[PDB]
Amino acid sequence: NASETRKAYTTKMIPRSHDRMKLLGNFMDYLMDGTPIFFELWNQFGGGIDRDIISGTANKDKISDDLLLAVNWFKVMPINSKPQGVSPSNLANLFQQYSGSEPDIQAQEYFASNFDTEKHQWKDMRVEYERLLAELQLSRSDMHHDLKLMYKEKCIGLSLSTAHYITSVMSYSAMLENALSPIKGMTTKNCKFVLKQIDAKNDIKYENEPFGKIVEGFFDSVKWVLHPHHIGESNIKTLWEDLNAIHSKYEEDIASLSEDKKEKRIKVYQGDVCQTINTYCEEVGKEAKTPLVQLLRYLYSRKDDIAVDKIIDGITFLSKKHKVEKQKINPVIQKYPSFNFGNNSKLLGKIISPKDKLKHNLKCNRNQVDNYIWIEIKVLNTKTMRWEKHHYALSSTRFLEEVYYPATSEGLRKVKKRQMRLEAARQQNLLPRYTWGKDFNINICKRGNNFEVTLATKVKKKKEKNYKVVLGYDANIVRKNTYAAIEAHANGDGVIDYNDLPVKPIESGFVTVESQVRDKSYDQLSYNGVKLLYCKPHVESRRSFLEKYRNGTMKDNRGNNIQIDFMKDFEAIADDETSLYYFNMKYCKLLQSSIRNHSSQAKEYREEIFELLRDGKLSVLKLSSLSNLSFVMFKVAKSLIGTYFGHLLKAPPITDEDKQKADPEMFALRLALEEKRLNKVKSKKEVIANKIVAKALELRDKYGPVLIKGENISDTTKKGKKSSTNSFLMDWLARGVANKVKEMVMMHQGLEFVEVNPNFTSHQDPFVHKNPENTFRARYSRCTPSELTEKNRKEILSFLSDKPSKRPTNAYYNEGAMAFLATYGLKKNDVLGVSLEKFKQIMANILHQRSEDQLLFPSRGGMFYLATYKLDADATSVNWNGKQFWVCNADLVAAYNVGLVDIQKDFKKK
RNA sequence: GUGCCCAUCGUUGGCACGCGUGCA
Repeated sequence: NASETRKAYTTKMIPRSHDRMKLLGNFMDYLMDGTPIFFELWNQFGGGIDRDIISGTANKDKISDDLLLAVNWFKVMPINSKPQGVSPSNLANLFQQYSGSEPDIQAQEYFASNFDTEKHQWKDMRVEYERLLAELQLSRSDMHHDLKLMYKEKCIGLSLSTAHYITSVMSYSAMLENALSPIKGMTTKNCKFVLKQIDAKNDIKYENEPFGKIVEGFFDSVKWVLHPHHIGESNIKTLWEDLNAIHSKYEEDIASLSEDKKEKRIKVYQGDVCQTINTYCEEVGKEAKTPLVQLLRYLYSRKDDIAVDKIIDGITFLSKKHKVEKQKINPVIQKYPSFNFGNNSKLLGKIISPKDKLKHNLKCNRNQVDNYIWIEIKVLNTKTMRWEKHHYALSSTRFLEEVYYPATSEGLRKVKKRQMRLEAARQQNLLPRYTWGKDFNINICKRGNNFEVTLATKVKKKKEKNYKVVLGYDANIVRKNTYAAIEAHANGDGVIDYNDLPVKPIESGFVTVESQVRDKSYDQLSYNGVKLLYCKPHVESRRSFLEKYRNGTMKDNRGNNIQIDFMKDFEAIADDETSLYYFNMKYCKLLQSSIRNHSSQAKEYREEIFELLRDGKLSVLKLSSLSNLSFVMFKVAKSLIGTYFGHLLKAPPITDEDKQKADPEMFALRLALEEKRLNKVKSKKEVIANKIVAKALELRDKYGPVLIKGENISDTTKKGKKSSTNSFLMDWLARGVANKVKEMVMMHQGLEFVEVNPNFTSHQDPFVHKNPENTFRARYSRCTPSELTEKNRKEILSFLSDKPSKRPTNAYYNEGAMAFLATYGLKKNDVLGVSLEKFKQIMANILHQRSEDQLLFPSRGGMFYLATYKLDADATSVNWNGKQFWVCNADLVAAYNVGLVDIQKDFKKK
């Protein structure tokens, strides 16, 4: 209803007058050097609190007295700091000495919380409070009364007030907000951290610690965290059932036939178990992350030592323990200041704005208006100890285009264009008035010999509720991220009722950014690179590089062979049909594998990485597509360089500084590429948000307010999803997209963001699933018989296998395969046979009989999901048996179902 | 003002965006 948000334009300061610039710099340095004084002083006041002083409202959600008090006078400050004097050993008795308090679990687990002893350490804040009292020559009773009074006005402890009220009751304000900002933020973060840990520490079994260490022996059999997704929590039971069945088939072969042939028996037993676990991970890997075969075979090798239901407990115990032991506490560190400036209660100072800029340009020999901004900032000069309002220059061209241009009429190539383009507006008479208002909270920070002013501003929303329309999007890396907008109560072709209202499918399509080019119109979100029509030299250089390397060893069958200059994937990656970005991704994966094997000779693997990233004309850094597999290219590049460092020095662990010292250029390259990927993921977030909000505006001007149906992880205390799908979702910070989209929702009037978990959003048939009854129809892959392969027939016939389908997806694909047989009359006896050419011929005959020409068969890695209505807007009415379904696009139907998931609640009939 | 896209880097190339606490 009332949610204001900030917006800054990251302006740039210019040195215009050395004397005044240095005066402002001296004032800023004065305030910056005075800020640590207030930081230490407020630490001193905070540490002085004692029990019986919080005996007021006591309005905390679940924070006990012990935790609040300990955290408020126990903190982890940098090692090189005055408050030193305590060690992490005697913490319990130290707390006991203060007010005779018993350290309970609530406070103990805070105490029993690890920190980074390399740079931080615990500080007393109580003997330091006594030191402050002594240095102030004030009685302990007086200081205690003063701090109690301050806490009464919420001026110390948890959730302090703003510097305005503080200083009013207690130039000082701005340096104060750069001092107690950490004292206010880190305290709350730590208290919530301890709450979460206690809520996730007691829940740990505490009885399987023996089995936990037993399984942890796997690592001692770089270190990474173990999680339940490494086993397939609910399916390893069936895996061991099958392995037990095999063992019974091996007990007879072991007790009997003990001659010189049981060596082959044990070899085939090992092969059978390894291949069974591999098939187990692959089949479950089609819906989740494939468990590491190495871990599974290791644990099976210790099957006897662990019971059937003890492996699950051990792995979950390890997950909980190793996420608890890597989640650290928040150290209250010296905050760097920023010194915001505002026109309401901060240090008085103002951007002048356009009408006044025109006034001051007319009084001088300025043509009509200058390309820079002038800000009047109140600098308190020290030499002349007084405040003067001095004018300084900002150069934010974007700001000029946005709000800093008047309505007269209604290396520098790029930048100059923006002003000239904006200059043309002065003579085209198009730009509307901006209604300055002068409500900008300009921020001025001093790092070195420069400044980074921003000109922040506050924008209100007044969010609406009557969402006449809804919108959803996929935000996945499968392929073709997409969106779909659905109306609520329309009356037309689509009057499809869900429970009590006709949700009409308005539109649905892939969301791709438009980036016009001299001769084409590419899409950053899905370009996938060029089709290698002109990029022959780049791939040819890659071929020349990889021609001189013999081969590598795989792990599918524990053996591989080569003679000389054997290839790995060129025959299936050097095709002009393949996209450039995918080619680079595959090449980077191949190099990652090569270094994984060829580790000793890493000295020769630096020029190539440079070429793919810096030196190559079509380098990864230069040319890339802001495509879902594009982030895959950068992730594989990061992993490639990390593994290159880890396999060049092949043993204490090697840190970032070791990488610096070993090779300076490579480490700088990894940092540059990480920055590239960080700002590029920011770019994808903002661009997808911009398109979604623009299409939301389209709907708003068409019909009305539109929701977006995003995905949330925290702030709901549900977390019904496991860490498995949580990680499978949060990749490439998908939430960030949603996050960005809600931040922009804070300004684009009429929009509104609501997030819904990713559950029940995989194969649901839109508008019929959970409308009358659960449907959960499967996906397929429309295609002609002329381009089938072994995989398609293998997959469809595998769907026909009748067993205990633990995963509902397998059962639903079984039902889909039965429906496919009914539609085609495949004669399962003959359909489940070999010679896929026979199946293709039968499909061709069926298509010749029917009027249709392209066949339609179920599959997993396939698009063209079947819907019962017109969704894709290009769907054809294909009859399955007698159902006259619509062959829409799988991605669009996924966009449809990920939307409206909880519309029955997000859009109640209130 | 930072950035993103490009066989070629401009046709006056196209386009986007909040800077700073914890998010995998």
